[PDB]
Amino acid sequence: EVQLVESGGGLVQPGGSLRLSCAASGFYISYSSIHWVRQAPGKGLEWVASISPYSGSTYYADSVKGRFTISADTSKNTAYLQMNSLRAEDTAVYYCARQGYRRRSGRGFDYWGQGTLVTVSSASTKGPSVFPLAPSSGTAALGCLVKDYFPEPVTVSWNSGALTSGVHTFPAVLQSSGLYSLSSVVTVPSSSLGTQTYICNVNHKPSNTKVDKKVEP
Amino acid sequence: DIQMTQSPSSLSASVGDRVTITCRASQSVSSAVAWYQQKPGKAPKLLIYSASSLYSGVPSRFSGSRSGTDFTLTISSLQPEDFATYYCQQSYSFPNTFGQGTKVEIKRTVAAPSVFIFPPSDEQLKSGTASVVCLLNNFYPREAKVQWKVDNALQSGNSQESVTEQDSKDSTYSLSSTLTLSKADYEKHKVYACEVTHQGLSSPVTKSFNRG
RNA sequence: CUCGUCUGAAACACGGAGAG
Ligand SMILES: [Cl-]
Ligand SMILES: [Cl-]
Ligand SMILES: [Cl-]
Ligand SMILES: [Cl-]
Repeated sequence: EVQLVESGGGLVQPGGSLRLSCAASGFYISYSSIHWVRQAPGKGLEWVASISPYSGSTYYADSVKGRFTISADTSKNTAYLQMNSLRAEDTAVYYCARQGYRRRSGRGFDYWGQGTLVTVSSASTKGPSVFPLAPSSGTAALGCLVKDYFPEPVTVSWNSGALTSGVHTFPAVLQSSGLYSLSSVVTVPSSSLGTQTYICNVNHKPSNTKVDKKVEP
Repeated sequence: DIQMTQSPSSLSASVGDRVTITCRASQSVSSAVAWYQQKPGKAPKLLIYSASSLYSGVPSRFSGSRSGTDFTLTISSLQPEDFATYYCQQSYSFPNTFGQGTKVEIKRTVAAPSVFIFPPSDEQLKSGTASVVCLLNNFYPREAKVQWKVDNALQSGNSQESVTEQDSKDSTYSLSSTLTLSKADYEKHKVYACEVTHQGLSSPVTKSFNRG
């Protein structure tokens, strides 16, 4: 199974530097071109840089030339993006993508990693508070409110991932305070509310915050 | 560098419709054009490469075509799972460049929201803030109006809304509205109501509770 | 050797192919 796993994202001060890693498995980057592509929140895909196999030639978008440096370590089977003099305009999800095999897919990028968010801001990290949205007076809705955190993102799961049907985790909204807030809800049978427990699991990696919140009637 | 101009920026079409997305290159890119599909919050996936070749595993309803510098992505019979943003990309010249994307919405029958209201938790009330949440579940179309009333007084300036992306199976939306008050203001009033207006509702639906 | 081309896990450099 081909996999690309980005890491190294997070909060960085304007003017700061940060290195992203793209760890490949299931194939060797020595034989493929590897590309970095970024996507600012709500916006389009933007090509950033690439590195070619056999030659190790490197190429850059004009908006990053002179500030970013792409490289690869074949023994570690990992590609890197060194980012210097970061600005707010560089805030984005950064994806690593494999350009596929020429005979099979031309120059298309045939496998993409999940992406890692880079936030360029002077604001301080802040962990969330998690509050229950309790069910009350056929179907019942319940959820959890994840309030007052920075930066993005948070991951919410229910019953440690056993429960996905009926779940809606809403996009975060930026409050007037500069802190994010989001809710996650799930609809469940009302006949089970007295015997089926429901726990919302919240992880805010930037602040090393993990919270499980029981949601009861 | 080579500009890829993509049109339209968004479209809405019914299941079974033929959808066509266009991308014009600012100079020749030979046939070195790929098309990707991106579900919200997900990694893009390759659909078409070399302008007209279908990437293996992709359904045959997707096709690509080239005419000079104009490139087209066609979905011959749209399905609910085709909700996505679609991007063209040229690989003829470094720097590679992407089109701005086309957001494709699935147009389905009208569906009224199920409305729920949640009082603030006692845990939150221990601090100085009270959040009241109104949930609009599984509706279409996306336009919906939520109004908050406290003791029948219309609220302004103190709520925020978020909407989910279109569901890839039933083509509906859900929406959360959060009213934020100081604990003092929450304690000084009794009736909390969210009034919902939607094309699926013949009259506005109000869900309310009494503090206590 | 050359290439606004193709191929070798390969947009450039390199090997091979094709044409000159
Ligand atoms: Cl904190
Ligand atoms: Cl098929
Ligand atoms: Cl033309
Ligand atoms: Cl009272």
